Amino acid sequence: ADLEDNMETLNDNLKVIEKADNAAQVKDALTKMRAAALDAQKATPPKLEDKSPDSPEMKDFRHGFDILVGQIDDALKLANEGKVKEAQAAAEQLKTTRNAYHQKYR
Repeated sequence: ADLEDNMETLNDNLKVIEKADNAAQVKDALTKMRAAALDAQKATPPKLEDKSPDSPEMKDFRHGFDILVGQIDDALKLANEGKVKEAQAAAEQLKTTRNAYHQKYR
């Protein structure tokens, strides 16, 4: 159990992603991740406790998504701009942040 938050909305696209992938499909799947991802980042991810007890807490979260939510967008305009024909190659690649984030709460 972790960001069960952004994850709950992730299972939706993560699923429609399996059978989905073509241009229109994968095109709609991403949009969902963009609107959903924007919520996790824009949403107060209290899971880790926003009450930034130390200080540099929040800003610390804008880093995780900032990177992920940053790739999702490049995956959309990339498929609608024709990065879709060559994308099919990245779709099989995956993203799982190379730095397999910790299991969750360290």
